[PDB]
Amino acid sequence: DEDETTALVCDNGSGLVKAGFAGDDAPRAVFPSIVGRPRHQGVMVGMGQKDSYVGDEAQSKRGILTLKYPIEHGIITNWDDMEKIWHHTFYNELRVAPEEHPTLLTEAPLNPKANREKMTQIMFETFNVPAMYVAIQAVLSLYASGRTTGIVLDSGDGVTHNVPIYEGYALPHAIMRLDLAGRDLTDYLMKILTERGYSFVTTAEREIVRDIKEKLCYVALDFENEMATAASSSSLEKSYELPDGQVITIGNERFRCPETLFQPSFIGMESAGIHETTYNSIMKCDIDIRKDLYANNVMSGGTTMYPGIADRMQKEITALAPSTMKIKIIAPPERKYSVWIGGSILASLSTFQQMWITKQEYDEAGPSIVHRKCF
Amino acid sequence: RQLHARVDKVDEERYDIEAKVTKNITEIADLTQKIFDLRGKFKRPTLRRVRISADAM
Amino acid sequence: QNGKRQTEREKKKK
Repeated sequence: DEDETTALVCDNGSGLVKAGFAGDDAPRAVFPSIVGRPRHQGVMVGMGQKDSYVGDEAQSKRGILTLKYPIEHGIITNWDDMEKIWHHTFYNELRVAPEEHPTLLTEAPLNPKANREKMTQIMFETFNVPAMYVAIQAVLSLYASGRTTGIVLDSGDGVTHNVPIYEGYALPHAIMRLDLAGRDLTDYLMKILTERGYSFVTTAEREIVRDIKEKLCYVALDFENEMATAASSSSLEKSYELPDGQVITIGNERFRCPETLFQPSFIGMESAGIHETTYNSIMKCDIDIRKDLYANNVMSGGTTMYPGIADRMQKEITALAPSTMKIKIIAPPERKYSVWIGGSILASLSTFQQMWITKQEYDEAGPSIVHRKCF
Repeated sequence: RQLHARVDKVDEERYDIEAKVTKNITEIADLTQKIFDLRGKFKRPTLRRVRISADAM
Repeated sequence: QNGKRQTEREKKKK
């Protein structure tokens, strides 16, 4: 349907998959990384009804489905379900056949090896894609943001990777990776709202809480002052409408959940928080690198859309940083949608045509080729 | 021998177009199956002979 | 002190 064998770009995370073609500005469609399955016995006959549902089908029919995510903390653990998600992504909504297009997939630099290897195998064996590449999330964010140097703090649904990059090169000894993510904030919000009389323990309830989080929650610039008021007055509560007509209001819980990014102890995690790890990613780099990383804190990934987060991340690191020097945050309206955007940019670069793995080299090496050719 | 290579590869290619139209036919079957569902939703309730013995006696 | 690709390949190649 395209006038060129443009690469397909699929930003497959632990949240939603954003997909479209290289050279465009935006994904053609977005899909929950979900395969749904009925938890009930059918009663009426000739009702259609699938054994399993994919993406938005799984979410739309969720009233009686248990919903599973094949990707956890950035890694595919269930590749049969990813084959279904990709079939849907490519043939039902983008309506393209990867057999005629190179495909670009994304991951964090320390994502366990099985992820990129199984992603490579699925696209070469079930879709028979002519070429593959698995790209770095930080690289993709840097292209989207217009930078070659900076800290990419990618606090999304799966993991926070936090990798410093200078002149387009990794500074791997300074990756302050953290097992704290948007999915934990969602789990925390389900629990804290349960305490308000609105229990959220089932799949339908979990999807509702994620929707509540995305629309009602924030981190603010000053937690203690924000809570001093939110805990004292109803003036800071915000309502939300649930699908069945219930109305829930959230007070200080509205920010106490999200605050776990700065205070991980709220969910039992042992961590300094995302702002200290951002600071250390800069500090652990050489002294002639530090000045450029301080001036370029690059925000990407999920959770970047919480009110007060860009302002707060700059405040928290500038407060740890030395005086005289200027410390700055980069947080464009392209935040979180930067990995997909970077995929489009990267896939299309003329210099990247030497990075793509072809369905030639693949057959001689097998999917393990991804560890020889990508990064 | 050029012909032998040609027939090797073109046998491959006709088998391949075979499988391609086979997938076209399989997806005709499956999409037209969910379409059987769609249109059945609409047309099944009348596949019935009704109002025969209502009065004839 | 002591799969599917194989099958479709077989189809095409034979």
